[PDB]
Amino acid sequence: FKAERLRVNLRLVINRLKLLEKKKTELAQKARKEIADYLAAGKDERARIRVEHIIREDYLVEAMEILELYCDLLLARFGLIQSMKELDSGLAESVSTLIWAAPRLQSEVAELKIVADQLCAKYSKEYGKLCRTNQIGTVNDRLMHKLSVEAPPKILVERYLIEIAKNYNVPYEPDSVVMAE
Amino acid sequence: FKAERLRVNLRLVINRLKLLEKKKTELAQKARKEIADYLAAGKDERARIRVEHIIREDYLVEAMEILELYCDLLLARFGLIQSMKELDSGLAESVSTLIWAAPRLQSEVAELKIVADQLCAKYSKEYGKLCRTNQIGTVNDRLMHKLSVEAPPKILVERYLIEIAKNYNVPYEPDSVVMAE
Repeated sequence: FKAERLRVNLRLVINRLKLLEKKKTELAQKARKEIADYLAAGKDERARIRVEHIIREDYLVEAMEILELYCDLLLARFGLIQSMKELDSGLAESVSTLIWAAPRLQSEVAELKIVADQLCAKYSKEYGKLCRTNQIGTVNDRLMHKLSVEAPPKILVERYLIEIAKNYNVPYEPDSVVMAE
Repeated sequence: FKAERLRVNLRLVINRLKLLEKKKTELAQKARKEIADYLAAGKDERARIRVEHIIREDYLVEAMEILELYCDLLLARFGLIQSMKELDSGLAESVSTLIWAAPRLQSEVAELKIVADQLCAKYSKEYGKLCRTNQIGTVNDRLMHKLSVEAPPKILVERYLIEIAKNYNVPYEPDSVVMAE
């Protein structure tokens, strides 16, 4: 385990997350316009897939915001990392989430895997790849939900479509079966 | 939706309606003289068509007067448009009629279509081209009658011919079938 390596990788992860959330917000605007165009036509069951894409990306942007927050938290309390040998309570959440989410966002942010390494190679109490996955039952549940790979609720998709239609001056008749239940 | 655009288009519509009603009154005088000349001869069933033209134009001039009134009303209560988000009762009639009559008089007055746009793009409660046509059941009935595209009543045509003949010193024998029923 190297400390300065972890510091540099944390700063890089922060910068990368900033860039990614910016450009993802922009792409989300453009793809929302695309969904509005799709709704202009009679194609409806396809706009639901497109808006699934959109809300997945939005969950992802929120999760990246949370991860940037946690990385900056670790970077603000780095000396408290170097001094102690076991992490305190103030850093349990950050370390846990940054180790749990690394394989999730490993493709988007590469440096995050190095951060996970330095945070797994520094600890031995329930640590190590195997024990690091075993002791991952203390991560932020909200971030787990944002990065949860699951079909979003249908009613949520209908609400997303209703709002986009209402904004882009396009008519849309929600599926009452899901819109009312 | 742009406010100053709506203001300017309303002023332009007012001016255009003034010019149009003036010149239409003049043309109506001249065409009434033409109908008198037609009645001087034995041609009668043709003077009825000409006077149909005339009374259509007169309905149109009255409708343009009403529309000028409503545009000026909106222009006098423009701040009340900008402040609220939903139109009040004092402006329901003006907005409704100016949205309903725009496609009717779109050829005569072009700016009226822009006014209709700004008044449809500002509202969402039963608004939008489709919902704007659906919620058009609150317009001034009188203006609807003036701009009603229908064969005028025959007795009314006979009365118009009787008056024109009596004024231009020409004999005319009304159709008793319609003149008495």
